[PDB]
Amino acid sequence: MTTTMKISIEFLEPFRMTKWQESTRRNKNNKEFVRGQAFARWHRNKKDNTKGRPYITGTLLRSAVIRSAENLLTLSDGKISEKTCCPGKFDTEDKDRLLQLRQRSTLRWTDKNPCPDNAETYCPFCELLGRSFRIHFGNLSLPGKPDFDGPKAIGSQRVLNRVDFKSGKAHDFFKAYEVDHTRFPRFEGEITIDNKVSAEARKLLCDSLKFTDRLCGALCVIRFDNLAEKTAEQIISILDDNKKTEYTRLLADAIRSLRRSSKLVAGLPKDHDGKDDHYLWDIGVTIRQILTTSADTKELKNAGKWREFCEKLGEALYLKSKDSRSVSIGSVLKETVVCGELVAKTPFFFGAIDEDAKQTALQVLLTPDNKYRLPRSAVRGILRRDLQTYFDSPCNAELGGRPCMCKTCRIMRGITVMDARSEYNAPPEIRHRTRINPFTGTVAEGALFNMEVAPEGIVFPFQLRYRGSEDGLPDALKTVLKWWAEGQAFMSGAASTGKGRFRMENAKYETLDLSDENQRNDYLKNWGWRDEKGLEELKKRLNSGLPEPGNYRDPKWHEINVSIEMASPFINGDPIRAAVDKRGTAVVTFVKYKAEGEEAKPVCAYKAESFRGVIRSAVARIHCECLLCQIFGSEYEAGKIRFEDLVFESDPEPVTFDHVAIDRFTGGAADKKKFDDSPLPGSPARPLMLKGSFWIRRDVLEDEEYCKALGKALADVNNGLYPLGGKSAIGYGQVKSLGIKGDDKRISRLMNVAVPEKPKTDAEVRIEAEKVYYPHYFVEPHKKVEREEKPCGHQKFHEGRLTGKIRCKLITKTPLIVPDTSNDDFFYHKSYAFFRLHKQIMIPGSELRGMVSSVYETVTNSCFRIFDETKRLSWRMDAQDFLPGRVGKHIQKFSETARVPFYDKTQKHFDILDEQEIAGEKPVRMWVKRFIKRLSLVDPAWKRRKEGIATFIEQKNGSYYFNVVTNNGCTSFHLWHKPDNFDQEKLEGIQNGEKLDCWVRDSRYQKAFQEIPENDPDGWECKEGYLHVVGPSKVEFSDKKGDVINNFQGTLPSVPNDWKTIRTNDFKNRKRKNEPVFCCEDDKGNYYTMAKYCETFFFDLKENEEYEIPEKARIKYKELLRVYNNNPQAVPESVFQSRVARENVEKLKSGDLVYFKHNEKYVEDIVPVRISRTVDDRMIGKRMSADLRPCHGDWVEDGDLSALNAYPEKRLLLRHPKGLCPACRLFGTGSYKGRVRFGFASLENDPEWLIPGKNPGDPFHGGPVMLSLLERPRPTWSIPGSDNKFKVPGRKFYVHHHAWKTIKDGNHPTTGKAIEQSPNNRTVEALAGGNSFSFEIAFENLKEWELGLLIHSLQLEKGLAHKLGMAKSMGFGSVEIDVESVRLRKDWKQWRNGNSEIPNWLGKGFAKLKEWFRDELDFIENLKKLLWFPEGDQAPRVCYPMLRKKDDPNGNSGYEELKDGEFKKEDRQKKLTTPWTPWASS
Amino acid sequence: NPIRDIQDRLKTAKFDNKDDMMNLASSLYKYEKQLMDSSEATLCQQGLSNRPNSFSQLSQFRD
RNA sequence: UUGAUGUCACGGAACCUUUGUUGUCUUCGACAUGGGUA
RNA sequence: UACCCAUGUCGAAGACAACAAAG
Ligand SMILES: [Zn+2]
Ligand SMILES: [Zn+2]
Ligand SMILES: [Zn+2]
Ligand SMILES: [Zn+2]
Repeated sequence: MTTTMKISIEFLEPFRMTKWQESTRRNKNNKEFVRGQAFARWHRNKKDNTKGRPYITGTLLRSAVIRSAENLLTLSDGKISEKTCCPGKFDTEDKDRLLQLRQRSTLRWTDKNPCPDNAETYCPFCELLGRSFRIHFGNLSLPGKPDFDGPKAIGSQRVLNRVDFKSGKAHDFFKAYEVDHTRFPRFEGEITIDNKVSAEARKLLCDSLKFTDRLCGALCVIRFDNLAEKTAEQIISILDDNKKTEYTRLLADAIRSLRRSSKLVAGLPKDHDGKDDHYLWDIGVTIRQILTTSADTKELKNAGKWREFCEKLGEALYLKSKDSRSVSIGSVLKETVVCGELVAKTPFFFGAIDEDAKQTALQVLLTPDNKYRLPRSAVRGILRRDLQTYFDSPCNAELGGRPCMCKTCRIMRGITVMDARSEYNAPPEIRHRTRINPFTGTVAEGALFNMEVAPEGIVFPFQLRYRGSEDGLPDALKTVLKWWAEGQAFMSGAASTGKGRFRMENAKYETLDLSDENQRNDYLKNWGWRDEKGLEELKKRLNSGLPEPGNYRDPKWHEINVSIEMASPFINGDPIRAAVDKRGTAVVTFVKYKAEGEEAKPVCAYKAESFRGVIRSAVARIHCECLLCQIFGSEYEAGKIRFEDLVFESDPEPVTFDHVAIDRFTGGAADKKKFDDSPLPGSPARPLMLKGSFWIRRDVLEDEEYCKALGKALADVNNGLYPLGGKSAIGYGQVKSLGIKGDDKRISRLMNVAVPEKPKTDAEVRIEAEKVYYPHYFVEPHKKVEREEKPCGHQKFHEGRLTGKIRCKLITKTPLIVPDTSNDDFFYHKSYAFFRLHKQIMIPGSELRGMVSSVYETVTNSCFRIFDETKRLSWRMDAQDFLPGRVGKHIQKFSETARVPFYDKTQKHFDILDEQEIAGEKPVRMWVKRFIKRLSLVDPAWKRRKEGIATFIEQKNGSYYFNVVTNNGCTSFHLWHKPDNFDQEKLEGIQNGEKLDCWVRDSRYQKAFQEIPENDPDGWECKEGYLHVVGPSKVEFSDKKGDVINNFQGTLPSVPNDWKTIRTNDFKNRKRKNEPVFCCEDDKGNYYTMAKYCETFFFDLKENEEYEIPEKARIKYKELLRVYNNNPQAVPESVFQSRVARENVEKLKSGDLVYFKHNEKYVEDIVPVRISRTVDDRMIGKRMSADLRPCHGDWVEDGDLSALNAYPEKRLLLRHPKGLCPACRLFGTGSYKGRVRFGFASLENDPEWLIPGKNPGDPFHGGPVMLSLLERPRPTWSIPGSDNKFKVPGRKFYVHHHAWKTIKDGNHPTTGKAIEQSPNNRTVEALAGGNSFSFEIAFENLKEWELGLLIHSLQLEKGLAHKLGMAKSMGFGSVEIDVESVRLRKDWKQWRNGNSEIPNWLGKGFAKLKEWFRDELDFIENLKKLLWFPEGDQAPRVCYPMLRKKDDPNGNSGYEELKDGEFKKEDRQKKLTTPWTPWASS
Repeated sequence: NPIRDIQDRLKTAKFDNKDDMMNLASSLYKYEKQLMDSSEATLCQQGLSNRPNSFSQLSQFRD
């Protein structure tokens, strides 16, 4: 007989579990099996299926109970109740059967020998052991014994590593499953006790059960009595159907960024003009409408459901985008409890990678309910590391063997920490990180990754218990806890980038003496206050504060505070946030989150990784066991410096700046290269403040060499050499001052002739008052572009290279327009103000960079940096080698054509043919007349001069119908003939049968009718053919009455909805009753005049003559259709548009009727209508020398080049063989950072305005001036045909003149009439002449001639000027640059003044130009003539010709008459490549 | 100059010979390695001469 | 779903290295349409 | 199958190229 007591284990922590192993693997030799003998176990229902459930063996619980009983007997001198206990027996002779042996010492209380191996009476400790089944521990299982699919249904596997104390890097790791106590808190089992067991043994068992506090790796209390996949597939299908796959990875991440809130869907960006045509969210139903109904779903109303939905969607889209001994410790035992909080003072990173989520490279550890976890293992490891730091002795222990006996291990064996989680469950933030190639200055290959970051401000509960024989906590533990209470708790990974610094707050402690019987019994009764109720009761009696260490050692890290002050804009790029932000920009600055309570506050910051990288680059150029490896760490050793995020002192609102790239040929915007950015505004008047701090190890701070290195690097940073952030080339991120505090001044100690005038130009341009000159000209480049194989590297300051600064002043010689494009309605008609940054008038560094680059690319003959190489040109034909045809591998040839009247009233064909016959799919049967006979009654007083007899029949309405026989009676025909003078006067009476000799002539009359006209029944064949209807498309629409529409009689009919009901109302020529015309009115479109009444009919089909269509003809046809369907000048009414434009024909199909020209074998050109467009065989980039095209450019050849995608050598197919041109070596290319930075240009004095402002009290705002239409540059004019004789003439430069005066008066610069306001013209705020701006250009590693030629490109000569801003064709924007300061860098400390050595540089520059271009420097003279500012009292007349002379009151010839006169295609390129060549003499 | 090496073995490559193709693959892999590990060889800012023929040979190699 | 006179696994920090960066003037004039007469 | 032209309207570009993790 026996009694069963039921036992329940409640876990207060996530416990640990092993993996199921084969029944043969369950042996002593298996390392993994024996490593996991202190964990929970997984039970498989069937061997080959993972379905199962967790359990805990009774052997583990028995071992824990035995250990607790040893402790309790040691605390009570081995006396349980009256009875005493022997030390027990732990020696077995046949050790091999035992799976495990005791490697720990056995607690000793009494010295007598163990109980006899066969004794009638046994001590209670032996009964608990089992020497006398007296006590049987059973297995513990979940209540009800449920089943789960696998171990992953209850927990997750985590990697737990072991690091080296000296290096700070891990060297091995192991894994285990972690199961949450929130989901599986309780296990149940039974203990069976025989009736013969003594009551003392029962009391010992109960005490050991209440004293057992840890099991399976956790604190325990023992008591005894499919939408996401569908949405993803829909979005993917919409992406592929619209040919927008490239955006998938941008859509994958942005939608993931939506996991924070479902409200963010309503705040998704719209397009410019505010419509739903975003290039991402309106690709489709639109993707925005997919994500809007997904947010209204009842299932996804909860935040957690929305978060899981967004994460699943992002992961799916990302995946698609990718595709023994006996020792006595004594009776003195005390337990110290320390309770408090660990608050994150920096974002923290506890690394844990989930292999079912691959979108993020680095991930943080979370609980199943998406809370942040402070794992027990990390706290224990950090405590061990800090104890080793205190003792200064590493622990050289190895896994296995007897317990280590160093002070660190002795303290750690008495330490218990509790796993913690937060009340904050918001999603972690994602940070982008890259690595920069030191030589080129751009990112390395593959160096782009993501990192999940937990926010700062998260509060973790903290509890630590130390059990030991000492009076209280050890001195080392007190010192470590003092360090933690001061914020020196570096607990997480990624410490070098300021992650995981915690502070311990609200610390309370209490020591309990377990050597006292009363206190020990109270501790046993309340289960040691481990559960929440007992923990609260214990916390009510916790003493505030912590013990003060007797022997305190100083912390090893010291805080150095950084103050950065920047006089320029700043951006830390975050493209993903810019895609879900309502601002609708291309990039926004970095923003992080701070956890306040359970909410998240966004703050703008400078990332710690970026600052670390910039500083590391700074130290590595003024100079593995290198100084850099011992200061900043390496892949082998952890670093000694930890940089943190820098936050701005006063919160700046982001501002949006617009940029566009200008074609070097057309002088206009390049295709698809209009963008914007959202930096943080900075300026000299109101700089940006960046406050932060980093941490440096003391041993580094007391080393002279490391401090000297850091001091020189930070001195160079303070001197502006190293900009912060992105886009420094355009003046962003200039550090004006950097200050370091808190280093005892060990690092901070190290941080500490007029200009020659311009030469006068020799350029002479003679202006005559009679002539009128063109607004722009072209500089024909030289035939040679010098390239170099290897550009200079950004890796060091090379010897013999000049590094420094240029301070310059820009002066306005004519009015300047630099617009502020944030507001389009400053004064629908668009109005703009002058560019300002914080109410300070400025010119962005991008404008000045482009303006100076345009001249530097010309001074040094270089590549055309910006060029639309892939543009294909088209020309309109004029009113013979275009033959009819029907498609389709080949097109057949038709022999002849005829006009079939369709929109007249003479026929009823629209009734008598079906839709397919009209469309041209089915052949038709129509009579064709080719010649019409017209007779004179008398000999003329005419080559045929046919003479024949005529018999009159009838006369009515003047006309005479009669039958005529001629050709000696061979040919007889009937006709009607109107009365003709000198011929019909002979016949005055109607005898009805009179004979008369007459002369019949033949006139060409190519017509075809389905039924023969009843008037003329003679001379018609019956040939088959195809009817080609394009529709009524020859229309001359206008907003004002002309001649035809004004001569209309009656009310003007409305434009009919159908294009088949059109019928001719009026005739242009009424005397001869020809030129039929249909006239109509429609609202603002006003007057439509259709002058086309005959469609075309192709007959005599010759099938044998079919001609091949190569892919060139098809791509040219596709271009023709694209330009037809995307025409801004198209007629408003679609009934007057051709079928290729009316129905949006996107490709040629079999059976379509066309006009083609061909060679002997292949077709050369295909058009859909009689008079159409012709496309060029080459793209425009083939019209210039290969040395002139961009060094790194586009594919102009006939190859896809997408087959070699996912292969790197493709980049070598877009790069020039010889390297980089001088401009690409200085300003940079996509793969190579430039060596020049242009800063913002601030205005020195008060502004001078072109137009006086409305308010006299405000002199910082100016009056508005309205400009004429600004229209696209046309390469068609410069390159007037497909002949090879026509090339790209060169770089376009606009001349300096004063045409802006007429526009300031309000008159058109050509007609002289008023500029009437329209929705397309613009109004601008402009500055006047005499304004001075000051700006700064920074250069590094420049050869002497580069400085000389850059100085020349800035200053040029006196009598020369630059062009900046808008409306350069209207005279605005002449400026001049004079260099005021050239500072040169010789040492990190010494900077010399370089105003003296300006001449030599210039000369050397010119010397280079001599060896490059020997006596052939003629492009320089042309550029000089174009840069030529007109002299005083010398005012040229410069304007654009009008369309026609009738539109120009001045009588100057328009574009049409100029096309065939002075500007004929033959001499157009020579007149437009010769600077200052007139087009009108007046 | 890895790119000059690739150019030479491209101009001398015959696709029938396995040895030439293996050598060309070795040159391409060497250039890839130079790109991966930041070095001075990343300052090779040039392309390939005879773009149509080089493209044809590279596409045949990838086929 | 463990065996028993022998389990320091609270015996082990997923740790160490990496700059969201390189390149780009908010710029600008001749074009669009297809027929008609003999 | 030869000639002949006729009409006067109208905005465009709105991001592109590269890197998407290595040791
Ligand atoms: Zn005993
Ligand atoms: Zn040790
Ligand atoms: Zn090193
Ligand atoms: Zn170039």
